Formats: sequence, structure tokens, C-alpha cells
Amino acid sequence: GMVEKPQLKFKSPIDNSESHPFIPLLKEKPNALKPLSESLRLVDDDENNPSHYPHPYEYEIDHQEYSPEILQIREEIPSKSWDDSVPIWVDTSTELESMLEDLKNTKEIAVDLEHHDYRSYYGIVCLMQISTRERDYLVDTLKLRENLHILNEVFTNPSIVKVFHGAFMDIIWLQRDLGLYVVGLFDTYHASKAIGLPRHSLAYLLENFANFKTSKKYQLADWRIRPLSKPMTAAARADTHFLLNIYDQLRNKLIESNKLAGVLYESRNVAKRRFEYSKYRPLTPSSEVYSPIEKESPWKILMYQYNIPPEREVLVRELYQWRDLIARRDDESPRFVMPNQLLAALVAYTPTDVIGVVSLTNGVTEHVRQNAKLLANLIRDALRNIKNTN
Ligand SMILES: O=c1ccn([C@@H]2O[C@H](COP(=O)(O)O)[C@@H](O)[C@H]2O)c(=O)[nH]1
Ligand SMILES: [Mn+2]
Ligand SMILES: [Zn+2]
Repeated sequence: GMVEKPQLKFKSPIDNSESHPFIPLLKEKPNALKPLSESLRLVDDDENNPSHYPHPYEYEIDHQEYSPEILQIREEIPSKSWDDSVPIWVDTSTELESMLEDLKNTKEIAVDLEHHDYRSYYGIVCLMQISTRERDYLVDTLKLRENLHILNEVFTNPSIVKVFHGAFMDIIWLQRDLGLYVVGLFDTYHASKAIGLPRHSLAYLLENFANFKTSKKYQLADWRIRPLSKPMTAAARADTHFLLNIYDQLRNKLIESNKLAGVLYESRNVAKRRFEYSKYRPLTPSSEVYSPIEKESPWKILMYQYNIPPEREVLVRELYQWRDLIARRDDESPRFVMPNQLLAALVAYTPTDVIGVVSLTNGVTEHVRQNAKLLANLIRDALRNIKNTN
């Protein structure tokens, strides 16, 4: 189908202006050790990062102690029979409240998310998966975007472990879109490594500790679609349904070899990661701060050198910033607006009129089509400031 952009229905309009450092959406702060007060402030300019807001839970992450039974070798609890229950779909404030209530009675929960980045500028969280020892929940993060902040009561309670596999981006996506933070994280990815298993992916873990062959076919899927296809629903459910058992086995092995503290330390840092707009990204890019990364050709003249002539660097760069503003304007992803191959094609063939732009051998996107004149004008200008100068 056409899949009506779900953003259009958000209670708060998206902003790609990037006119200010990223601000946490967190209006409340449970399981607090340091009042939300201090949190919302700033960290005025320095040589390692311009003004920015800090991670609203950085403190508690460092200062709050872990759940006792995490340091003990406990008997592993098998995942529950896939067929004994159906995944609970959550898309109402009521459906959401009963789950929260239910989540508060746990010692630990497994969590995962599905994200979309083709019809959005920064990207958006379309689905969230949460598993307890008894059931699997499927949360529509699109429809409950403005409500999911109440989950903090559980996600920040150090007395409930939260299991994620390689949550380095989940932590980011969670704050950026839902204002959710995580205190008491256990990353099965960092655990796999410490133990030294042949591979460290979730797929690997599922096949060897839960006999479940996974599918990469849904990491290109459009998680915006409603309802979700059975095969899609199953894949999402499979991401947290077996994680708590896998968690038990890894935690125990980590304990048995004196490597837990190391894994917990690694997890605390993944949880501490902060989301900041590219504009205000730290000078020295690291794993403590995450700034939007471009999924395509080098910033200017692409390295993919489709045999990109000398002078055409300016043309190329004008096309880039143009595509970015357009993407930021209609809140789309750069490749949707115009994929590099096309950017290249334009630069490579330098069409000077609308015909030339829309009949461009490779093919054309809607944005390129709906802006063919501006693009022909821009291209024609390049070809001219090239003939002039020298
Ligand atoms: O090769 C990949 C793997 C994952 N993802 C993104 O990560 C989300 C969660 O993937 P995972 O952490 O469950 O593997 C996906 O829904 C998708 O947005 C990708 O874009 N490409
Ligand atoms: Mn994931
Ligand atoms: Zn997943």
C-alpha cells in the first residue's frame, strides 16, 4: 500500500530544524537520586563538545546498586512454550497501563525495538518488544508515542533487570523518540563477547540456546505497517521471547568465570550513551555520544568515485546540502529524496533542462521529479561557473 506516513498523526510535530541541542522529552523522573531539576540545564562550550544537555539518569546509572539476585548463580528459567500464549498487542493507554502494572511485578524483563528510517529524517521507533517470564508484549510505539514515558518507572528501577541484545542504538532511539531511559541494563551482546562465543549476534544465540532459526528478511521490512503480518509479528516476538533464558545462562557463566562486573560495566555505559543532533555533536566522535550518521556517499565528493571529474566537487556538494534540506523539510531520508546513485547520475550527466532531468537513464525519484527545474537550474549554474572562472 501507500502507507500513510505515521508522523503526520503524532501529537507533537517533528522538528528537523536542529536549532538547539537535543532536549530530553522527560518531564518526570522516577527512581530518582538526583532531582530532575539539575538534569535540565546545559554544559556550555568546551573543546571536546559544544553546549549540550546531559543524560538525565547518568547519575543513578553510576550510583545505583544492582539487583542482588544478579550477582548470584540462579537456576535458569526456561522460556515459556511459544504456543501456550499469544503475544499481547498494546496500543491503548489502558492496554498500556495494565502492562506497566504487570511489569512492576518482575525481577527482570527482555526488551527490543524495531525502527524505521526511510520515510523519516532522523528515523522513528515503530515497535517495541517486551518479555516477562510469563508473556510477550508487542507495543505500538507509533500510536502511543506520547504515552510510553510512563514505562520509566520500570526501565529506571534498578531492581528490575532489563535485558537487551546490543542495545547501543536502542538506548539512543528510546530517549530521542520516547524519552525513555534504562537503569539496570544487561546486554547479552557484551556478555557473549566476554564469554568468548564464536559469534555475538542475537541470531547466533537464538539458534544455539533456543533452537530458533531467525530471518534477516525483516531488517529491511517496513515496521510502520498496521496490522503487522503474522510472519512479521512472529519475528518481533522472537526477539524477546527467548532472551530471559539466554540471559540466565550467560549471567551464570559470567559469574562462574568472574567476568560479570565487566559485562555490567559495559552495559552501564551502553545505557549512558546520549543522543545529540549532528550540529552539536562532539568534535571527537566516540561511543559516549551518538549523532546521526549518513548511510551513503562521503560527505562531499563521494569516494564511490563514479569517476567524479575534478571541478564537479561544488556541484556535488550543492546537491548534497540541497538533498539534506529537502529531507529535513519534508522529513524524509536522504535516499528517499535522492539516492547517491541518482545524485551521481545527475552530476555525471549534468542535465540542463527538465526533460534531461526526468528522462535520466537511471530513473528518477519523486522529489527529483517535483524539483526538476530547480535541479536543472542548479546544474546549469555549475556548468557555467565552471566555464567562467577558468
Ligand atoms: O541490518 C540491519 C539490522 C537492523 N536494522 C534496524 O535495527 C532494527 C532492530 O534490529 P535488531 O536490533 O532487532 O537486529 C530494525 O528494525 C532496523 O530498523 C537495520 O536497519 N539494518
Ligand atoms: Mn534489537
Ligand atoms: Zn528485532
